[PDB]
Amino acid sequence: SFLVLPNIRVCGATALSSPVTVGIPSLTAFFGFVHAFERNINRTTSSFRVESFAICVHQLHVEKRGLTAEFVETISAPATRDDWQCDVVFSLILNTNFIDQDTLVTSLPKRLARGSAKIAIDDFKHINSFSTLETAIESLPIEAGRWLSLYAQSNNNLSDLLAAMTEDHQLMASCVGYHLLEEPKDKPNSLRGYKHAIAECIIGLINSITFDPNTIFWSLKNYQNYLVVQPRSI
Amino acid sequence: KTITFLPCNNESLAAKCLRVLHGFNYQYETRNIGVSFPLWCDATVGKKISFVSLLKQHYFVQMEQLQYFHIYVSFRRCQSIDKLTAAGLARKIRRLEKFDPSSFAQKEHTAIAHYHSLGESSKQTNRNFRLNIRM
Amino acid sequence: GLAIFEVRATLHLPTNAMVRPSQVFTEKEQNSRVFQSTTIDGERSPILGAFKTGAAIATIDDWYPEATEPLRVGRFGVHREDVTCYRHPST
RNA sequence: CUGAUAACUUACAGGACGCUUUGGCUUCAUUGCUUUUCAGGUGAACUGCCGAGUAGGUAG
Repeated sequence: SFLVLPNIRVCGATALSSPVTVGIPSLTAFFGFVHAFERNINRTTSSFRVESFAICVHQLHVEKRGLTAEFVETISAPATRDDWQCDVVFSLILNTNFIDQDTLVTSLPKRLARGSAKIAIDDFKHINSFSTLETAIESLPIEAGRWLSLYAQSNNNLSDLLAAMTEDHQLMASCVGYHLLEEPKDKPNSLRGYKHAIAECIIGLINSITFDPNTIFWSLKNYQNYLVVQPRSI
Repeated sequence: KTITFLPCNNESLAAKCLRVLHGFNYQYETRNIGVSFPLWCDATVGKKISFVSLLKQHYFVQMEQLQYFHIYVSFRRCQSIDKLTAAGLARKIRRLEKFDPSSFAQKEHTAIAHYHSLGESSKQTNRNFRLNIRM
Repeated sequence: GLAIFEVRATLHLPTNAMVRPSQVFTEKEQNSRVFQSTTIDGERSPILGAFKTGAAIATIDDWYPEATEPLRVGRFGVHREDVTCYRHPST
């Protein structure tokens, strides 16, 4: 069982994946897009439970579009910040636990890191579910792309990062997970009534595969100290 | 009526239908009824034969009992095409003697436009000919 | 409820005429007018932004106390033509 | 359940004036393409009449 979500054209995303890197959005944001799609189907079919996912990126285009904030209370605008935005077009393949077209469309989450995520109506035909990996990757259109595996080789430093960047220019650092500063406790106000901790961004290098499967499929691992969206092989 | 052939050769089967139309016209001495083929295509005469102005003759009744039968434009015989064969060129010179025969010469280049001969024979003699029929 | 619309326009301009896309907002440390853009096929192309488009659908507010022209819907609904605030909290 | 939730960057504009690239020039000697080769379906759509007829008509 494999489910195919093709052509998720996102208009205005954050290129700020970290307080450090500007480029493709943090892989935790791609995980939030998948897990909110997992959580919307559980209203109707409550046993769905996505295990992993695979990302096929076309067409980044990172730009310095601005962001006009609204007026705040003595009424003026707040302080201004340079804004980096990007326009990701990608096909998402998810490994389902085990569905109508009307259920798959209305359960799509409508944001991917602050950006309007949409599928065209003429691409609603290509939301079919497949049982093998070969038939799913032959099914999707927009053939040129990358498949986004993690680069696992000894980057303990920015000089270790930039040494990998100058060898292959398209190597695309981003935010991969979160690193806790303190163990989660009970706070008087936390977003939706859970334990709150204070974390920091983890930067990893992101490869690309011509296309074996465990290098591609990303999933969220939970450790006591930190949380990272890893591929299944690593 | 139109007789449509459904079993083959449309050449040597439409020529048999005209021989029955031939022998009918000397029993009764009538020349009114004519013949035409709606499907007169280039490849073949066709599978359709119609008479305008025969089905009570012994040929059409016995052929009806088997599985195969059903029971503006002008179709005329061109006997100038019978003269274009080299046996007919020698028939033409024998009349003109009855005189240098070496003064004659062949055409060496002739073009013929869609002659559609149906093969038949004579019963008065034992002799064969063709039905070179055009539009 | 979902309700997708796909809108497509067809503008017949004069010969060789101007188009006016949206333009960027950046901090200052020579180019005085920089357009917002995407990549369509293999080329750059002017766009008219997603927040700019949503502000045009939401120009509804003609119920402020001296209403002539409809304003963009928001808190203490501001006018950016004349730098004022209709629906100021003193009202 | 996404460094979450919300987000209009706008207005105006004349790059212009002037301009000699030129002089000179040897591509040239030699040369064997050869040997051998079945296009066949022609039993047949004939024999008379008319006409001054290599024209043109018709009989079985």
